[PDB]
Amino acid sequence: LGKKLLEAARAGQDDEVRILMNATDEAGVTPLHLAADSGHLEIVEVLLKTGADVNAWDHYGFTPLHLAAHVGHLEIVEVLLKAGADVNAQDHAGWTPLHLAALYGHLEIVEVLLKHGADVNAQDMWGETPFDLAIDNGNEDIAEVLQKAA
Amino acid sequence: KGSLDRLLQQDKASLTRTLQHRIALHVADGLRYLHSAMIIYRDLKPHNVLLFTLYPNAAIIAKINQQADVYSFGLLLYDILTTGGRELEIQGKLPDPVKEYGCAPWPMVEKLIKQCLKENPQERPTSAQVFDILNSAELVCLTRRILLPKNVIVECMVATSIWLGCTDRGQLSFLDLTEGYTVADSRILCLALVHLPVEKESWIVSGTQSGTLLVINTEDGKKRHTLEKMTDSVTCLYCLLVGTADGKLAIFEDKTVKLKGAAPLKILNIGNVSTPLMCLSESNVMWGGCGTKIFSFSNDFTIQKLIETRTSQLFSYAAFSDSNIITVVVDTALYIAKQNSPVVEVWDKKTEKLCGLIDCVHFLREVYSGRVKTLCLQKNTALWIGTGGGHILLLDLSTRRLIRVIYNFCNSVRVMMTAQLKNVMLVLGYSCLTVWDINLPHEVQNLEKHIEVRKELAEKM
Repeated sequence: LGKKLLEAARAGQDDEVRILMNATDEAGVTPLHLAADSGHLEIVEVLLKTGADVNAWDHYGFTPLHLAAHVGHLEIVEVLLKAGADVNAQDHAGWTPLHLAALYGHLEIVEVLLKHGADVNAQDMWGETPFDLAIDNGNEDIAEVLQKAA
Repeated sequence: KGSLDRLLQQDKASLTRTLQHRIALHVADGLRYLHSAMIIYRDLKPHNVLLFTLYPNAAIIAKINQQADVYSFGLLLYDILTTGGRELEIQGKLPDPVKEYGCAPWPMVEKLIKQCLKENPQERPTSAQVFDILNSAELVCLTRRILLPKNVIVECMVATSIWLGCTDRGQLSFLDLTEGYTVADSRILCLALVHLPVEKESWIVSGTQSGTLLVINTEDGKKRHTLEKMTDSVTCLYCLLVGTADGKLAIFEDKTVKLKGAAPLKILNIGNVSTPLMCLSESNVMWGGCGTKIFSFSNDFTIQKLIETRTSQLFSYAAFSDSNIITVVVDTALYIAKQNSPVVEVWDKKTEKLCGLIDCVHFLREVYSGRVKTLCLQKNTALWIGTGGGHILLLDLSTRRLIRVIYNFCNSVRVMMTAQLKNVMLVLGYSCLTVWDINLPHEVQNLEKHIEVRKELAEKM
């Protein structure tokens, strides 16, 4: 049932879809969460229309924008802010999707979220901004656009 | 069998640390009872402890204004930690225990004395709170705790005096455990020691982002030489092995380090630039991982098995699984920690397939980031797990059950490994360095069992 759906979303159900008639797990993984890791596109076009929660964070604390900036994607983010996902949701370590984007050198993603109303003064308990995450990993290209939009 | 004057007078040797934290725990378990049923003492002294029979693993070892009693108990604890000391009594200006009396360092008691010795009879901790803080393994063992100045962040360290590897110019800091701490264009990412007992000299070698390996000795930093590995950022040294960022690994003969710019015995390549080799562990068969895949050595320095750990992504998050290996520790099962991953997996060295998972955040949420940083394996059966936040995890390989979530007094933890200083831990995190006794989990279990037994006995009486 729910376990099968959340495990298959990682592999990709494609055809199987879901009950033409948002269960969680002991690990807290929702179908959108498990789906945005593998980075499929049918997932958020056949499950968002059903009504799957745009923001259903995990025990780690992971909105499906943190995952989309984690794995590295364009279409998933472009789609998930169409529904209006919180661009300023915070991880349990205080990571915003922009933070994870600057952590993995995705210029496209920081450009996308910044035009959608993403902040640059987001904070964690370590007191690090996405500019700091970008420079620390050596991706000064993202830090350039962050400073330009600062 | 005696009173708490003779052993403080003559029997100084038998006053072991675990016995030292058995009297005060037992005294504060009587002072708490006294203040519970509205009594006062005003003469709490070592002369009124009168131990029964002194040896650590004992059910009972010693037993006897309201807030003026806590000051006397703090004085007693000071005279317990300092095995000696015979207007200054109520002064609040006594010397620090290890500063003048020369006792063995022991934090969380050297601080408890200060907390209970304040010259204000309104905010010194109540006896219940003082016993509550006193009974804790983090207090009992915690061999040392060294602190480092601001903006001296570090990410690599090695035992021997402890070498610390730290701006955009690589500088290393020699730390001695005294305690006065003290050379490349690129910062030193990883660092390790090699030993040559034949020539009674030890060469300490550090890896740099520019790849300029350094050869210096521990007795003096004058005789310096370099190797010629280069070609990437050295990410792991082990004793000599080198793990770069392109997956290449360079074995080195023990006696080649003295020669300037010595070539590796044989350059071994694993993968590409996107796959860095950053972990090497001792089992005589080496083990290690690069990018997302594990391998194995032999006696002739050739890969024998090569398992793909990308297949772990069928479980947990792909964002965690599709990451580089940080560290590997090889017991009968294989433990590898992924980059920025709060999930540690268990790999079977025989069937070459996954056999278990360890969820660090699942243990952490019962007591702050959860993302694993380092792994440490201790002797027969005790597993030490780091965490991105300020945390330390203890596991029991017999059943993979949590022992005690030790909370490091720092924002984060970076690197830890075993040491032989008496065997000790070396936990480092943002920057503070904490030294723990190897027997921490068995000590937790023993103290919990002894406290349960004593509580049962007290309930009986």
